[PDB]
Amino acid sequence: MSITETFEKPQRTNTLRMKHGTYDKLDDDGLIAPGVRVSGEDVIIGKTTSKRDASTPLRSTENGIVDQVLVTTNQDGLKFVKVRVR
Amino acid sequence: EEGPQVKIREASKDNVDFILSNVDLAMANSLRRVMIAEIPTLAIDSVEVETNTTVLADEFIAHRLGLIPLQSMDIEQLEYSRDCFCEDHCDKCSVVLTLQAFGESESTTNVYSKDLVIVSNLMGRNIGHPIIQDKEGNGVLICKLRKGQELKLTCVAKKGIAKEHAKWGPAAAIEFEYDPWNKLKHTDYWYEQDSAKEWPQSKNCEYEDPPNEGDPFDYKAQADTFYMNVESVGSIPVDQVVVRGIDTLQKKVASILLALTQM
Amino acid sequence: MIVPVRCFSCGKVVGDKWESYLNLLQEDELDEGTALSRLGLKRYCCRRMILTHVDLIEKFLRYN
Amino acid sequence: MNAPDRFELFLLGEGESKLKIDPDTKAPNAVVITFEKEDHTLGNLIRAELLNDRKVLFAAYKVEHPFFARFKLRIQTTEGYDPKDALKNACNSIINKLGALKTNFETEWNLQTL
Amino acid sequence: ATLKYICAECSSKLSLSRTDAVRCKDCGHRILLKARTKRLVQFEAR
Ligand SMILES: [Zn+2]
Ligand SMILES: [Zn+2]
Ligand SMILES: [Zn+2]
Repeated sequence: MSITETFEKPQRTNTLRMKHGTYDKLDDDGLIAPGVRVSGEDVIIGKTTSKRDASTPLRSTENGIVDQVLVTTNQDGLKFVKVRVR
Repeated sequence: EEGPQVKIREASKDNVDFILSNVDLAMANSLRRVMIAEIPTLAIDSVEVETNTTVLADEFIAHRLGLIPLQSMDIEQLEYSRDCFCEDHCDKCSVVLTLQAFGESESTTNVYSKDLVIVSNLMGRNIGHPIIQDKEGNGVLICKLRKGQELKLTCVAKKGIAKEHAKWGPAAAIEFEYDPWNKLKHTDYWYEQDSAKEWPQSKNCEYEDPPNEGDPFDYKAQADTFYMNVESVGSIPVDQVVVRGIDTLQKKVASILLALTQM
Repeated sequence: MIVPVRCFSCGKVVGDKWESYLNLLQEDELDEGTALSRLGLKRYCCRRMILTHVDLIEKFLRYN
Repeated sequence: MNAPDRFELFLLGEGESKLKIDPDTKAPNAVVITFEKEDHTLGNLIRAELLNDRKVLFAAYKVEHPFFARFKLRIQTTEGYDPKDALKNACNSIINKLGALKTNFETEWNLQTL
Repeated sequence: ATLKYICAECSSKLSLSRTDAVRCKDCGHRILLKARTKRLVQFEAR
């Protein structure tokens, strides 16, 4: 009931559910941007619920290079993101 | 001039066919291996991509860049980047090249390796230049654009050996044969009905006396004469694949004497 | 996707031969093998290179 | 990944030498030298010359695993003839005969057109 | 002066976010592309 999620670079605000990896590569929307190398268990998508963390990292055995980040809405209106890595 | 004897039979800007005569197989094969593996040469080995709206990916492009052969006659006078005291690269250890392309035309615009601009100071050592061997002087096709598409890059070239990656190899194929008749019985010929009808005669047989059916096998003979043919890709002229080849060995061996001395 | 720059096996440059090969077929009407031998691609390793390339980039370039 | 850099095939780690020379226990006047960042190129060549030397009783080389560029050469010689001397004598031939050949070649190549 | 987003379709630097919508300026198309860092990216050519 507005118990919402938000793409956004998170930080450490009194709940801190964050990840064993870096958020240092996301932009202010919470999304790497094409061109950047990624790796390790690097975060690729930043997300939140103050701070219940909903944020995706690169598969542990993988590394590559962001290639496209694509953002849209669903039929039902949800912002989607899709990131492809190469 | 006593010792290992030479005998060119053909030569061309691109190949040199010859006969080594009075040497061991080992030295002959070793010089083959050196020509393939260890003659220094210059090659794009870092590429920074400012823009690429191309239909290829960057590493796809980069890889192709490291393969364009680049002039390398003066490569003794470029230091290995790892030996140089600069931070990273500089003019003593590196040529830097640029590439910009934009699909200005409606029709499809190709990017070739002549579109490569050197941007660093050569000190008038003949190195760096994209090599060009086609009638139209385009050299290699790197990419293709559509109207609106862009590619901007820089590259750094660096001296390197094919051990490390084959892009640094000056040689292409190296023909190498010996004992065309089979007189040495180093090989035993597979056949259905007749070994001689069924295997083709080498071109190198004319050069060498057929054996005579009586002739009981020669146990003492050794492999003393080698029909070679070295083919160059062009970053180094040919004669120079050989001579820097011979020269690279001779230095490997000397680093061994130098290191006995240091014991 | 594009002509590869060299023969995977022998290193010979071959990426400067694609436009010519295709000119030698369509403009001067040779059969594929006579054409390859004219560009000096005489071992079967290099011949396989040009003869079996597929220029997929020509399809990729039709997208906007 | 797990892939050792390619530079490792020609270039010495921290604390490694070009040669390590060790006495062979099996037989007399015998040594085993391990050459680092080298391979057959040199190893088959030194070896084959050591055998044109009649004070050479034994010589042989091997690369024990293909993943490392290192070879091991074993020389045995007659009593009074140091093996390390047989390897200067042999490296010295090599360098001489090649000397020779880069000259016979540099020559044959001006006698030349195209 | 800048980039942030791109239009998948009608090819045109948009730049926007939250209470902004997720559509466009001179096509109305709901699909957007993130747009390349300026941090410069280097490749080994191997
Ligand atoms: Zn430097
Ligand atoms: Zn080939
Ligand atoms: Zn639009």
